[PDB]
Amino acid sequence: AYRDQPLGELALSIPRASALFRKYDMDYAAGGKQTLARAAARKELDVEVIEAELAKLAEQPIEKDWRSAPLAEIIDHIIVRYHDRHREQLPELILQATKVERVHADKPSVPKGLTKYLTMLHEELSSHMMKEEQILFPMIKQGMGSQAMGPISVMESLHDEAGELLEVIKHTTNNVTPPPEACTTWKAMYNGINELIDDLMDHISLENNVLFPRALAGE
Ligand SMILES: [Cl-]
Ligand SMILES: [Mn+2]
Ligand SMILES: [Mn+2]
Ligand SMILES: [O]
Repeated sequence: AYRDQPLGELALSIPRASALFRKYDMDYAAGGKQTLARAAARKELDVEVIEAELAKLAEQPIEKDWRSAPLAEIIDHIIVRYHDRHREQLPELILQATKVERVHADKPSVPKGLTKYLTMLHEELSSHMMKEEQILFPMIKQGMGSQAMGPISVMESLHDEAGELLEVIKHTTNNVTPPPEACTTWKAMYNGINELIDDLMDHISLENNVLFPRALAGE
């Protein structure tokens, strides 16, 4: 039964299961070791319904399965698909949020504090991604991953802090749902936020659930 499998393994094996877990606000990225059963119980969800939704998704194999891919290919993919994108996405969202918080300051639904939280995420993620690209990822490419417990534990602590920031961003934005009086800039910014959350969760998932454990295992 899918409920007895870890969230991370389900997300990495079933196409769009990541999107299903995002719908249910289950942390498959930094909390990807927990079983679906445990995650669903904490959130008081009907786990049979979720198993049926996963079964329908699992009719196809995942288009690209990273679980057994070479660690160097995973690293190069992370840098181009996630690190480079975050470095473009977040400055753009910071400026959009600034504009929304000023233009709609008088409105009740305006996401006050959003700029602040995006800025914190950008600063913390920027420094973090530089340390991966300059220290940890080269160490893994050199074959020293089995010696990386310390560095990986530091990176995984930052992942938890990034997850905390994501929760604050989601709360500030009514789970990234714009109000009815949202103009196009506001709505477009929320689409960008959802894209950032989707990407960052898949990115952390690939590191926590594939790259880091396999590196430590000597692969
Ligand atoms: Cl969860
Ligand atoms: Mn990374
Ligand atoms: Mn990372
Ligand atoms: O990251």
